[PDB]
Amino acid sequence: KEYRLTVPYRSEVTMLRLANHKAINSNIRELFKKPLVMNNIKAIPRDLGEIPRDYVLRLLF
Amino acid sequence: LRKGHQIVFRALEMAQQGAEAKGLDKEHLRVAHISCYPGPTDKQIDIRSKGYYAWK
Amino acid sequence: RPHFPAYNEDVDRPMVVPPDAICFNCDKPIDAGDVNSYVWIPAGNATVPTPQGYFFHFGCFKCNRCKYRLGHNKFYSKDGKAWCIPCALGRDVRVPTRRWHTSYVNTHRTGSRLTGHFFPRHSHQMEFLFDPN
Amino acid sequence: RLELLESMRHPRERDFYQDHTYHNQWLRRDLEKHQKQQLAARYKYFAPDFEISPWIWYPGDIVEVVSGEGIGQRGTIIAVIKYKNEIVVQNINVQDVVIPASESRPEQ
Amino acid sequence: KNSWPEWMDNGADGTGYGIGLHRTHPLSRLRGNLKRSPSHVPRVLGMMIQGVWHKSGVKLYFRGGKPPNPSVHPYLTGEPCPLYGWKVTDESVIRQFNMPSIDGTNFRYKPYVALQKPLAKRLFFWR
Amino acid sequence: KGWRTWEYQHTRPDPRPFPDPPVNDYFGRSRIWNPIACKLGYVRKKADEWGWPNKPPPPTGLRYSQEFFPFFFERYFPDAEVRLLLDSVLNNETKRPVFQIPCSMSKVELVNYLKNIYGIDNVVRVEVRNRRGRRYKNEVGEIKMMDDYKVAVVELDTPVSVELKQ
Amino acid sequence: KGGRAKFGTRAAESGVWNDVGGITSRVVANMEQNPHPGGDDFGPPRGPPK
Amino acid sequence: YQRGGWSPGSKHQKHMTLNPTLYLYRFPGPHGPGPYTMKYWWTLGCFPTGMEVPFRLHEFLSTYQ
Amino acid sequence: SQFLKRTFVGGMGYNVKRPYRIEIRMEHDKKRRMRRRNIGCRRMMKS
Amino acid sequence: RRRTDAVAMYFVEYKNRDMSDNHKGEDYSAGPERFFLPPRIVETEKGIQRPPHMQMAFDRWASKFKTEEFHHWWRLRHAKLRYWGVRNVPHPSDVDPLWTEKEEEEWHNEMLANT
Amino acid sequence: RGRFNMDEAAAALQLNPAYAAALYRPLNYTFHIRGQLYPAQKGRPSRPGSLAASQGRMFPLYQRNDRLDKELFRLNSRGLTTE
Amino acid sequence: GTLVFSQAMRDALMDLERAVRRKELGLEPNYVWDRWGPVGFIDGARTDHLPRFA
Amino acid sequence: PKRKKNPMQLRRKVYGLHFKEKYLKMEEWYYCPLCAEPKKPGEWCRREDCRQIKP
Amino acid sequence: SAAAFYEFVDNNFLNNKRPPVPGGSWTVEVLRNKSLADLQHIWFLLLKERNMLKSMKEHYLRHQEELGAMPAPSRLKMIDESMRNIKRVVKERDEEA
RNA sequence: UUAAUAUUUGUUUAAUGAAAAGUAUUUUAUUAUUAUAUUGUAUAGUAUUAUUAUAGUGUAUAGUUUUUUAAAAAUAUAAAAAUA
Ligand SMILES: [Mg+2]
Ligand SMILES: [Mg+2]
Ligand SMILES: [Mg+2]
Ligand SMILES: [Mg+2]
Ligand SMILES: [Zn+2]
Ligand SMILES: [Zn+2]
Ligand SMILES: [Zn+2]
Repeated sequence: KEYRLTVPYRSEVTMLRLANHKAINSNIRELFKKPLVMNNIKAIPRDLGEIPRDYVLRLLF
Repeated sequence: LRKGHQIVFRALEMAQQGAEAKGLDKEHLRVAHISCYPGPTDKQIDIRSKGYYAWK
Repeated sequence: RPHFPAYNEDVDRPMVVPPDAICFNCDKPIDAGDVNSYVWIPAGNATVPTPQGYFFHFGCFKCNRCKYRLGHNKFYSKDGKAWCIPCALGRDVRVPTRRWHTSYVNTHRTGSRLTGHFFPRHSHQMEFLFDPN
Repeated sequence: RLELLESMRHPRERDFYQDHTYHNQWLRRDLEKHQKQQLAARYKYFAPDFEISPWIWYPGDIVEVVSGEGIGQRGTIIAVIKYKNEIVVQNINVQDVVIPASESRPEQ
Repeated sequence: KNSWPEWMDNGADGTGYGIGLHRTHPLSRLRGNLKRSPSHVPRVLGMMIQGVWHKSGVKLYFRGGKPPNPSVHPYLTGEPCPLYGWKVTDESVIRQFNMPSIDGTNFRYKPYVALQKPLAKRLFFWR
Repeated sequence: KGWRTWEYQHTRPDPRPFPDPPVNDYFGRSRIWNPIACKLGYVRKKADEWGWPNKPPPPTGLRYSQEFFPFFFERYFPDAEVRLLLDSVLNNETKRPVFQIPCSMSKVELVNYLKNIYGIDNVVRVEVRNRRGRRYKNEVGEIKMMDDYKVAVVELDTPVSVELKQ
Repeated sequence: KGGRAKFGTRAAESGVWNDVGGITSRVVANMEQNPHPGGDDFGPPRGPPK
Repeated sequence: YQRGGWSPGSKHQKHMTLNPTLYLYRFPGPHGPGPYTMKYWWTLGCFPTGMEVPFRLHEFLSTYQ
Repeated sequence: SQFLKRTFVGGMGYNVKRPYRIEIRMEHDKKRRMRRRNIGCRRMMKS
Repeated sequence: RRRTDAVAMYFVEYKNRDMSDNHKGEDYSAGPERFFLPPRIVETEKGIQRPPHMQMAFDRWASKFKTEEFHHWWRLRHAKLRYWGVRNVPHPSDVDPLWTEKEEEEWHNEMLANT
Repeated sequence: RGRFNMDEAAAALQLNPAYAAALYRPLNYTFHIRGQLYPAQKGRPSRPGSLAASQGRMFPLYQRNDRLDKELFRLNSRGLTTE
Repeated sequence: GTLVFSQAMRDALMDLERAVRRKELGLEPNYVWDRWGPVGFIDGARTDHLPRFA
Repeated sequence: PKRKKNPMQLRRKVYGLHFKEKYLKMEEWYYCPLCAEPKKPGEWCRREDCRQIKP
Repeated sequence: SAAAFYEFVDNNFLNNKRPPVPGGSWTVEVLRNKSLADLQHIWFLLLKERNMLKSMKEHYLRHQEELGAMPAPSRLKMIDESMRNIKRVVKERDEEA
């Protein structure tokens, strides 16, 4: 139904928007657009502890 | 390009084989009578929206 | 609507799997690229240990003290080991109702891909393009 | 004529339920009326007490045909189909018995 | 309570070993959960049709397909145990088939009594 | 307001949802055995055991002992129809033949059967499966179903076979 | 009533309309999660006698 | 609602609330079994509805006996 | 059929909902192959 | 014409058949015995030879279909098209494999004859 | 000439050739997993003039492997028993 | 004549054999159940249970 | 507001030229000089003779 | 051993011969003069014969297209009648006792 | 009769375990390992082979393979200049 999809010569961004496959190095935004029960995207692993703590402590002191 | 024409062709082949078995000349054959009349019929359900249905 | 870019460009600072690579809970070598059984958490830092992001095994991304999963998939580094927030804050050990000895996390930085470093990295990199020199 | 019928039919028209069926075909149910009538007309000796009593016709008796085809003809009882109430008389009601052709035997 | 043991309701094993309808021999001393009272018909039909869902995540007696026939189950012969697989409590239940021997005139007896060749495919054999 | 009940003769009408007969007409794969027991079952059982009501009932001791005629005959004159599937041992040397067992037998009972009646003393294990009886339809379309059986794959020590002369 | 009149919020694409065909047993085996469900006494004795 | 006959073999519009019928895919008409059902009779072994009892006594008599 | 198409013999109109329901059904068949279900015809009786 | 939609069919080809390296002497009056077999060759051009890279590619693609998994795919396609209502599709019990040992042997003999 | 063979790859990787081949087919064909089946590929009885059709005969490779199913998906009780 | 072992007994024998192998290698054998007492572990406030899973 | 049509109203379609050109009409054909089969000019056969010299 | 399986199969079927129909069956008037030991001996004989006959019938039912009807089907009926007569005699003696 | 009708039209697959539900003739469905009786494994529902991924775990590059047609009006969507 999309004009960009009906156009005979598809752009690279248009072909990227069709990367709904749950795969390594896929369209992460187009895979996040679908619900959490549909896409297997867990929570973002944020590294906490002394490694960021001492850094921000120096930068704030 | 007609289904009826194909059916009549099959019937013509069968009738020609029968006439040759009877002994008639193939090159002098001629369709003297061709006619069709209704035969057996079958029904098929036609489910329609809003809880309706008919029978094809 | 998601408000984060896709296919993060690493032309300013490429994020590649190093040839030598050990774990944080285990300090044992991991597979480089043949199997994604490891967990990559990149942040674009050469801060020790394991620069440009540390690594964890899927089975061992759990807390090292209570040997349980993570609450919000966020671990706490404690003197070289990864602890959980209830362990780091000093609270009592809470047994989760869901999976016990493994956490919900994707493989090969897939879960940490939507956040981090993107293009452009610095401000002086855009003016390099828009200037003729 | 099944292959001829399916050839004369068109490839676009599809017919479904070719290997299965919507309704369970293992619920026992009665036949059609004409089929039950065919059964009743063919197998009449299935009725209780159909056999004639007392039985008087045994092979070796000389008997005359009193009605039907071959009336007034005498014969000797050859066989006795007692449960069907039937007699096989000698040289009476002789009909041709067509035997189909097998692989190594022609039709006799 | 119930007449049958409680492992038939919830087996002693953590997996649920020993769940189902168990038929017993009339002369046996063990008692099972196969009862045809108007009050027991509901749970018997439930075990036969619906099955039993265990908290471990498995159907113990009837997962699906052909339903079991508790009227033709072999008679119960004991109780489960954690050490071994099964303890045979009632041994008289098991049919120890035993036949006599050739002692006597048993060498002349045949299946049939004597009253006073290349096979071919046929459609019907009368006698 | 009352009805004109003086116009009907005292006969009970049929209920509007008419009940289906207790006989089970389904002969498929999910055929269910009826747990409800009727009076006729007990009547036929008594008449078959001790000729009810023409013969006096035996005492409770004889009725509950092993010498009661049904149990005595089932022990001394056993009736078990163990038949061999030829498609397993016909012109093929196999280590695990297949038998069709009455659904009431067990693995140990089958082992005893084969060991004592035929002499098969080398039995490793038995795998049993309960199959519905083979159903079919005759020429007139009536549904028939054979007796239920149990497929028993019996693993042996030495491979056995049966040779069919060509 | 939401969505359909007879079916309500129960959408045709989501789930089954009637999940009770014949009879359904609400009970769940070993719902108490007891360490030994074999009974009061079964197999090994528990605790010293008397 | 019900602008024709009541039997399933009728030819007009029906409705479920007034004339509920069981699902009958294809069945012979009022005159005889048509070729569209004899195709099933020869391939599947029975008419495609499953409600008809296969009565092949006549062809049995013609061939096997 | 040239004279017929010239003189407009037949329905000048056509079905409009099909060019979208076709791709909807193709996506549904993809989903069915994903869920390991046999593919069925879109219109078994509406034909 | 195509029976399904009565559309007009057209045979499109290239003209200089003899000046080509591949398809030199190929006969298109009738298709091959199988779709994975090499196409027909006239009796006059029996000794012709094909380019080795194209020959290896065709041999790989044809050996793809000589497995039993292809026979399973074939029977499963029979089952699928029979369930989808398509007529004149036999039963997967009545179907027979496109590729067997003796047929492959005689086809190899014919291929060595055509060199 | 050395084309890829599933058995050769499984022998190289030590990955149970049966399990390796099952990795490239629907799970319901090799395991006891909920999956729909076409009614045509299921067996049918014999008719006058034709032999019987068996699903195991017409699809020998599409048979469920109980050994692999139990050793991969079903849980063993020997590791669970604690007496 | 083999004693009927369970998985808990097999894991306890695994601990025993690990301690024995450490003793044979010469390094300090750390037998886990030596720090086990009536109230639980002697020093460690942790929680351990047998049999251990994979 | 349509009503049943009589047999004479049904046969009026036959009087038109759109009905005759679609149903009641024959083909101009000849024998293919190579295949000896009936053939209409303009359409040819799948045959190396009928493709080079298409009669 | 294979000898224990060879008695499940008919020898005439293995040798591709016509299995003849036996003479008769064990009647009650003859079984009344037998002891209980001989009765159970001939009962086990009938049991083995019935097992063989049921195996034959099952084989022919499995291959009804290739193999025709099972030859000499009266053997099953004779075995059943003999077993029923044995049960009759045993029941009479049990009732007397 | 409408009805030479409306409707269908099978040329290109991005995703992974139950239970309720369904019983469709699994001919020995599987062939084996361990141990130890018994019991049961393939297919929903919306009157259908229907707008349809039933979200219970779990994670992921297997492309995990049925949508005709040679112009037009009206209509339906999408796009739609250096005019306002
Ligand atoms: Mg169920
Ligand atoms: Mg069904
Ligand atoms: Mg449904
Ligand atoms: Mg509806
Ligand atoms: Zn690690
Ligand atoms: Zn912790
Ligand atoms: Zn030509």
